[PDB]
Amino acid sequence: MISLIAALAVDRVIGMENAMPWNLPADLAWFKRNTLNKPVIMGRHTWESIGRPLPGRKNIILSSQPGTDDRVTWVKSVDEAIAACGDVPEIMVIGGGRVYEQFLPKAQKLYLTHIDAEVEGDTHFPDYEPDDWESVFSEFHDADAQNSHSYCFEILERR
Ligand SMILES: NC(=O)c1ccc[n+]([C@@H]2O[C@H](COP(=O)([O-])OP(=O)(O)OC[C@H]3O[C@@H](n4cnc5c(N)ncnc54)[C@H](OP(=O)(O)O)[C@@H]3O)[C@@H](O)[C@H]2O)c1
Ligand SMILES: Nc1nc(=O)c2nc(CNc3ccc(C(=O)N[C@@H](CCC(=O)O)C(=O)O)cc3)cnc2[nH]1
Ligand SMILES: [Mn+2]
Ligand SMILES: [Mn+2]
Ligand SMILES: [Mn+2]
Ligand SMILES: [Mn+2]
Repeated sequence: MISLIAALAVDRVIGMENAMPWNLPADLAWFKRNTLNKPVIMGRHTWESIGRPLPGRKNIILSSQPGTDDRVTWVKSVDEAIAACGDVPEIMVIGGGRVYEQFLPKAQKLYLTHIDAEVEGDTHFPDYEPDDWESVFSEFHDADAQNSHSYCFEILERR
C-alpha cells in the first residue's frame, strides 16, 4: 500500500527554491508520527532539501544518476523504488512535486496538511481528482505561539 504525505499551502504550493516556505513544528511532528518505522521514497531534490537522512525510516532516493551517499538507498525508477521497500504494509511517498505526480495514480491514501499560508512557490502538489478520494479524518488547529499559521491534518482514502 502506497501513501502520499505532503503539506500544502494555498494553491497547492509545496515548495520554493528547494525549501518549504513556512515553519510548523506541529506539522513536522505529524509527518514524523505518520512516517516513522516505514520506508520513505523521495526525489533527489527533496533529499537535498532535507539535507540528511530521516532517522528510523528506510530512506529511498530516486535519481537517474548514481547515488552519492550509502546511508540511504538509491533507485532509478518508480518500480525499483517500490521493490526496494520490500514486504511492508505501507510505503510513504514524501515528495517532491515530480515524485508525487508519478506515485499519485498508485496511491491509496493521502496524508495532507492544509496550511493557511500564502506563499510564492515553484513546486505544487498534483492537481488530483477530488472525486477519487474520501476524507476519513480531519483535524483543524488554530495558530499558536509555536505555529504561525492555522493548519488542518487530513487523511483521504481512495474510494
Ligand atoms: N510541502 C511538502 O510536503 C514537501 C514535500 C516534499 C518536498 N517539498 C518541496 O518540493 C520541492 C522539491 O520537489 P521537486 O519536484 O523539485 O523535486 P523531487 O520530486 O523531489 O525530485 C525530482 C528528482 O527526483 C529524480 N526522479 C524523480 N522521479 C524519478 C524517476 N521515475 N526515475 C528516476 N529519478 C527520478 C530525479 O533526479 P535526477 O535529476 O537525479 O535524475 C528528479 O530530478 C522542494 O521545494 C521541496 O522543499 C515539499
Ligand atoms: N505533512 C508534511 N509536512 C512536511 O513538512 C513534509 N515535508 C516533507 C519533506 N521535507 C521534510 C523536511 C524536514 C523533515 C524533518 O526534519 N522531519 C523530522 C521532524 C522531527 C520533528 O519535528 O518532530 C522527522 O524526523 O521526520 C521532514 C520532511 C514531506 N512531506 C511532508 N509532509
Ligand atoms: Mn497564515
Ligand atoms: Mn474538478
Ligand atoms: Mn477534504
Ligand atoms: Mn474535520
